[PDB]
Amino acid sequence: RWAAKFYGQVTFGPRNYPYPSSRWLAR
Amino acid sequence: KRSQAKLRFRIRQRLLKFQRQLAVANAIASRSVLY
Amino acid sequence: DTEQNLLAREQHVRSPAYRELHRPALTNAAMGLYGGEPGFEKAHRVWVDPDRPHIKHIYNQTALARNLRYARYGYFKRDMHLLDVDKLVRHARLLPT
Amino acid sequence: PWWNFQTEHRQRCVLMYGGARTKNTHNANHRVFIKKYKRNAFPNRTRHHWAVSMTGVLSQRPRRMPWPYDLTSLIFNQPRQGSDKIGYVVGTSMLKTAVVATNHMVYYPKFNQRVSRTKRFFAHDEDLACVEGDLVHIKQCRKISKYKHYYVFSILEPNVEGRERLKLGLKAVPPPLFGYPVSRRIVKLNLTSTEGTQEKLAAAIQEHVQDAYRFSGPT
Amino acid sequence: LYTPIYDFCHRIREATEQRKRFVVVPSTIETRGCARVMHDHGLVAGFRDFHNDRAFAVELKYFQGDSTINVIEPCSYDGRTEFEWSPKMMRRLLNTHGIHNRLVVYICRTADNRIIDHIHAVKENIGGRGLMMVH
Amino acid sequence: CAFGFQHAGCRINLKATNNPKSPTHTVEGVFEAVKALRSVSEIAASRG
RNA sequence: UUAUACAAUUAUCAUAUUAAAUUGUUAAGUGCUGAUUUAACCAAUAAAAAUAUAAAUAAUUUUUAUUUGUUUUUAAACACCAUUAGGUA
RNA sequence: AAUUAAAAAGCACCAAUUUUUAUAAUAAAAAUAACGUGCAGUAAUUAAUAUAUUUAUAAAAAUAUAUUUUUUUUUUU
Repeated sequence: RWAAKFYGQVTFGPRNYPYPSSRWLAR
Repeated sequence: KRSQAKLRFRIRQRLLKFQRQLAVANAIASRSVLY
Repeated sequence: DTEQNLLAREQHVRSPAYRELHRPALTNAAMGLYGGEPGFEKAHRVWVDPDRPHIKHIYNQTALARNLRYARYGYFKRDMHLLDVDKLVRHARLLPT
Repeated sequence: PWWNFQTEHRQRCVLMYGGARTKNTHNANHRVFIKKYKRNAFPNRTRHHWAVSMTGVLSQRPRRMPWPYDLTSLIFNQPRQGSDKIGYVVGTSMLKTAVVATNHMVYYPKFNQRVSRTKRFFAHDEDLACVEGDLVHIKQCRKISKYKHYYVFSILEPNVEGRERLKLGLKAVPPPLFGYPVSRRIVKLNLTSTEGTQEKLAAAIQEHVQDAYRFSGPT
Repeated sequence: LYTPIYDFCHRIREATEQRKRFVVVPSTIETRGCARVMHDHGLVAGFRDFHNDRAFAVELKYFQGDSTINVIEPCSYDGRTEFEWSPKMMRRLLNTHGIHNRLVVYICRTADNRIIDHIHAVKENIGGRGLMMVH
Repeated sequence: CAFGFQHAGCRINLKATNNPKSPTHTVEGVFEAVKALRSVSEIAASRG
């Protein structure tokens, strides 16, 4: 669970990087 | 053609689950982490 | 005693406000062109008196100009200070007790 | 071989005009419809034309045709179509003229069905015997008036109730309470007193002013 | 349902799938004549209470597990629109799809109120109001 | 020709299927229609 | 050449399935019968022209459900937003 | 370390169009496309759908009803 803590830390550009949009991600 | 679409469905399901884990390792490689 | 009420009704009929309120429907030559202009593509609102009607067949059963539903009680609850209750008892639909 | 009727019609056209028909009549042409007016501002009040409208009285789709097999052809042997008719008297407001509603059949071959349409005629009764409700048998005749070319040949069924109501001094039929409206606007009946007609007039004229404000559109 | 020909075809079509012995169908003039023509061609084993003016039972015919009547359809497939067959239509129904058709039985009612199949309709050069087909 | 039907005619409508471009649908439909076809001798024996 | 438009969705032309139900003030039950409980007194309401082949034989009406208005010592209460008291319904 | 296609869907960006005006002079100037998303996230967060109302977190959030979701130890005309 320690790796998911840095997901709110990355910049918005290379955040969703295998997909172009962030709307159709898992929420 | 749908059997190859089910294979794409399971791979996209595997990467959508561990998207937050993989996003950190790409950000450390691309040097984009706000300390 | 009935001469006072009959003369009052006859003078209420010939008043200019009653004849202006119960004007007939405006024709297409009076509204304007053949159409296309909003607000002037139809006639205006026509008000009739149910005891002395200036049109024959006050109600109708057409698809779009259907007006029997608008004669029921509740549409005359908007103006009860100006209302005439004998005309309400004689000409209204779905009145309560 | 047995030739059809189209061979006889082609023979008639050849004997009349010298030739049957100039060929290449189809031409496979794309009829393009271009729009000129605004979206909802066509200059008409009922029918707003926005497509290629076909023109033709019997060359259109879905196809109609007169159906000559009905009650009138079963009863009367006619010298020509529309000579004898049988209908009902619906209006006697004019002197010596009975309004007779009659029916005919029009056939749709696509759906394979016949439907009954209604035509109103003005017939002549000199002695004023036709009452509203009589099943009458009318026949063609000369021109009597501008719209009278029929006459009541026989009263096949008299309305006894209408005659007994006319003996009572009442109307032949009680008049209907519904009919044609005067506008598309909902004709509201005014229930107001002698003193409260001015404020009702002000509300009506203010509603007419709002309907005229609808000309401005937005804002 | 809609017309007695329609439910007369419907009850037989539903009871031949359920492998029943008797179907109670309502008897009209055009119904019992169609049933008699079906009995003549061998599609119906028999009848019960055939003189009843209200309803009669059709004893169905079976041979080696499956039913004799395969497809039974009314002419008024909507239940509303009826048809008038010319003798040209009867000769079309006798020679349909380029063969000679004594297999599929098309039944009509003539102007003399006699219910006949298409073979006797071509034989005496008449037509009628078409009721139903069955094979 | 695989059944030997030289005097025959067949028409397939695939528009009500989910995948009309599937190749098994046409052969499945022809085999299901030929399977449901009764011969003249079978009908004549069933009628008598 | 569809003279056929597979399901579910995007959207417009739209009859509330009723003796197991709806309404009851001048009739009943009533703390709004549904907490218990597949079962609720009484009153009004189940059918009633010809025709089934007949080419529309029929009507242009209603709302049992949700919001919103209609009145101010004019709901005591209960519930809700400003925090303990006002208003709101 | 399991099962998973039985189709959940079409304030800005993109020129089918639309808006404004001339007071003894009477249409050529300006502006605006149509439509659908839209970084709005986490806490191993979070029932869903439909209708209506209120708030600029509006691609959102809240309130008031209805319907559905139970995996068998409760019921069976």
